[PDB]
Amino acid sequence: GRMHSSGKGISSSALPYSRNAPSWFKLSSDDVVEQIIKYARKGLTPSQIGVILRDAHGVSQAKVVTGNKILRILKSNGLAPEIPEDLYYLIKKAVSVRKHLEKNRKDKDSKFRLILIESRIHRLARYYRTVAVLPPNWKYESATASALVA
Amino acid sequence: MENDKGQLVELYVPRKCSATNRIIKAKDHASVQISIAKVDEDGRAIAGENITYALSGYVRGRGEADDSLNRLAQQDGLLKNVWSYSR
Amino acid sequence: SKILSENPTELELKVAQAFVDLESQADLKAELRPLQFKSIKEIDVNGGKKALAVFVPPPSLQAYRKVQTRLTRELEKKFPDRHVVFLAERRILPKPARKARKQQKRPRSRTLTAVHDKILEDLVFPTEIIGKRVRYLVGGNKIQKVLLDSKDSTAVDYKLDSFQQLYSKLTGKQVVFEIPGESH
Amino acid sequence: TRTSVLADALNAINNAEKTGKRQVLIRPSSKVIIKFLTVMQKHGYIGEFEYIDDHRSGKIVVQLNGRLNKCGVIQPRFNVKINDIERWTDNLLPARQFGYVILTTSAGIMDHEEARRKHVSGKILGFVY
Amino acid sequence: SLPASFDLTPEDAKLLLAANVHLGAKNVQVHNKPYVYKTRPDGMNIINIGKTWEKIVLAARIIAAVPNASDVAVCSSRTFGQRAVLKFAAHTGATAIAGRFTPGNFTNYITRSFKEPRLVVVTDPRTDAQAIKESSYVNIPVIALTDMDSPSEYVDVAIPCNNKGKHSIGLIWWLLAREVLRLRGIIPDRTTEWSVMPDLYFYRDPEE
Amino acid sequence: VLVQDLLHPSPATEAKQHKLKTLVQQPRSFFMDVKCQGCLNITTVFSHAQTAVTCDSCSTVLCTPTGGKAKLTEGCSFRRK
RNA sequence: CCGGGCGUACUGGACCCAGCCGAGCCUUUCCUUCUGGGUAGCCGAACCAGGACUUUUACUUUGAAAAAAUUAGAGUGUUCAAAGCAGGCCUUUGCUCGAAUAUAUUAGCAUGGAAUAAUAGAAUAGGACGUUAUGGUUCU
Ligand SMILES: [Mg+2]
Ligand SMILES: [Mg+2]
Ligand SMILES: [Mg+2]
Ligand SMILES: [Mg+2]
Ligand SMILES: [Mg+2]
Ligand SMILES: [Mg+2]
Ligand SMILES: [Mg+2]
Ligand SMILES: [Mg+2]
Ligand SMILES: [Zn+2]
Repeated sequence: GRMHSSGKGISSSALPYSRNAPSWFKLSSDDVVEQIIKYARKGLTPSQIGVILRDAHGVSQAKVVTGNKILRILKSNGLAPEIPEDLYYLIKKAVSVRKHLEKNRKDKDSKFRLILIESRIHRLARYYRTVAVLPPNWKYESATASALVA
Repeated sequence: MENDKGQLVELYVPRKCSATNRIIKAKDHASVQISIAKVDEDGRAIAGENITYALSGYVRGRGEADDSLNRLAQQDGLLKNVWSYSR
Repeated sequence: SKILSENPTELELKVAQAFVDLESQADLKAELRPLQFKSIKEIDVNGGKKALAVFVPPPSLQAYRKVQTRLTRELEKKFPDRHVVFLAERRILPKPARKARKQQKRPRSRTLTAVHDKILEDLVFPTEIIGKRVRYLVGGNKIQKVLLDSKDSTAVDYKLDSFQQLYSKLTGKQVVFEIPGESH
Repeated sequence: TRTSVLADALNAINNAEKTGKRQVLIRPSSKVIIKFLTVMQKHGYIGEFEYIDDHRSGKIVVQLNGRLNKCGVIQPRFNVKINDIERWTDNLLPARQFGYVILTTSAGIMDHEEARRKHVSGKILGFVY
Repeated sequence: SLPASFDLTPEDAKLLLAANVHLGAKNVQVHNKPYVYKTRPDGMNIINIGKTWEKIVLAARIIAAVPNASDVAVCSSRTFGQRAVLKFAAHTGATAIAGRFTPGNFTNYITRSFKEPRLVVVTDPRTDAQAIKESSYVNIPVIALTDMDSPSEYVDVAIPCNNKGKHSIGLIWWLLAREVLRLRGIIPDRTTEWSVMPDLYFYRDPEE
Repeated sequence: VLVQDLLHPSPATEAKQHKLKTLVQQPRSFFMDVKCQGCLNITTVFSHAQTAVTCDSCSTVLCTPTGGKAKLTEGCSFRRK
């Protein structure tokens, strides 16, 4: 495991066997959707909306209640971001490292980490082009990356 | 093993382990044959009348012979609630 | 008018006659006007009882689920020695052959595996399934085991045997229902 | 990564049978694994086995009775013509009178003796004896 | 199965706990895990003496199956068990091996005390490792009094008990002798009090 | 141990296992109904909450995220749902 | 199961135990068709022969094809044999078994099957059916 490390950690979530909403859950499939859109306009990514839902609203899974996954609901309401969230945070981290590197030119460790992040961007961007999430001519440019995320 | 006419051309049909069903070889000197006496309703051991189990030398070497007898004897009624299937 | 089928049988009319009688008490009346069903399949189970299967349009299933716990109890009173279950009439689409002409991609809800799992879920409605196991016996036959939650167990705990034969009638396979966490 | 779940399943069975255990847990499950186990069960090399549904690939618990000498996969699943089945049984099986080479044919998964009976051939899948 | 007269009586249970038989070693091996009932908060492991009793009854039934009583060999390298095995041999007719076990007694057929027992009974697998090792060379089954740290290799019948107790060793040996004679019919029934006292079979220091 | 019931593990030993190493993996977390001391308003809070949840009535932090389970503030009582 | 020297092949006779290789029909499961035969029974599949469509493979069965010589192999007293494709009959104004059969194998061709491994499909619906659904725009 760990594509870009020697780690073998297994920590992750373990979904319950039950695919139905808990008996104590009382919100409707609608009230969750308006809650998601309300939070989506505040700028939260699908990961953060799901964290807030279970943390403060008791929504264990948006799928077991609404019937669709969170990103599927946003894309159905024209609220899907242009760049996928995970690709956005990889590019944003690469932007931060590249900005740090120009002021710290002897930081050869940051140069090594930057190659890993950018290699991770290209593998993910290439995948998104085959599934037609990104345009076939979409290419990640290091020079113009700051425009996309900043 | 027998031929076409049905005669048992096999010599030495070997014994098999009671725990693992492995064949106990002719020179497996770690293998034993447990003989356990039958007890009548008076609490007396019945002379020359036994329950017999065989263990291969492999099972005994790993130290699992004791736990295998606990299981085998409990299924035959020689023991009660000493070996548990679920751990 | 309650029956969504042309030429209903006498049993369907009697059941719909009950359906036009449970709204008399206003605690459950605001919801029995739209309720309809397609068929009433009935089979004989051992012990002198008879299994009554009410078939419901799948889109109408979630409306029945809101009052099904109550509605069955009075329907079991009106028809004695009857075990009442509510099933949705899901459609099974056959697996396309290699030479078969291309059709629209078959949704998973229309697959035979999903439908048998779905009717296996509608059978035990008040309880929820917490685990399923399939035994493969040396004889060649295969037996399913479904484990049910102890919550709301009293609604089904005296039946289950009706479900096993009813499931066998519908699919031809063997299933055994067990509630591992009872008080016992 | 995990490239052959059948190889993982048979390796676990072999390790449990060689160590004298009468049961083994297999993860993940698949159709090929279940149909491979059914052939082993049909010839008496294993006992009853149980499938556990976890809303995932699944798990299997197999009961071993000590009659199994070795089961294994052939990776890759080579194409086998009918005239090549004889050569494969010579290399993989201990004798001409027992043991089975498992094939996947368009008529289904079956042992090499059944494949000759119905005159079908496919890709080799494994063996058991 | 077994008549209820063979169940663990309260009298024997009182003896086992007063002799500290139930005290098993701090660290338990994986093979002795089923015999542990619960770990005592100091660290000692409590032996399920109900399981201990049944193994004793099972062990005595194997001993009773040996035709020649002298063919049963009872062994003890610990000083705490030397008196027990010598008295066991006297009462049952078995062959006692107290103290040092000469290596080659089972394999070397020109040694002085070269024996061919049909069964070997061991006080402790750790301090009697030599006696157990040779039994695995000439197809001799082994019954062993095992603590929670005692090894279980080449041991067929394990009696879970405290191997490191002065009274534990003597009591277990006394119980086997009584049961073997009960099955043989020497003791008329399972309720008659035995003449021999568990104080006999106990090791005595040179002081007295 | 050569023979063992893998299909019916002891529930005591089954609970000591890692959450991914059970027969069917199951989360050990749960959701709670939190009563702040100041007022009485049902607020569903995840046991391992990563957010400083505040009740709607008064903007007071109910819990602080930690490495594992969220830590409830003083005067806050929880009941598992 | 009368076997008319284990013999036991032959074969009247299985009455088929089970097992094995099949084929359909029913279970929510049908080449959407089109044109007749042709119409028989309802209130075009009732089987053919002449048309219209078709997700792409890999794989595997069977068939045709892969020249003869060579190889394996059936027959045949070249005096045996290596070989050869001869030869055999009561002795012939002639009669007459033959000169087999297997193997080829990647590529190509036709074919049965659909496990295994890919592939395509209904997502801003520009999606599917209306067999005789209602119009409109073009085109043959
Ligand atoms: Mg890992
Ligand atoms: Mg890598
Ligand atoms: Mg993850
Ligand atoms: Mg009313
Ligand atoms: Mg069998
Ligand atoms: Mg070879
Ligand atoms: Mg063979
Ligand atoms: Mg075999
Ligand atoms: Zn508050």
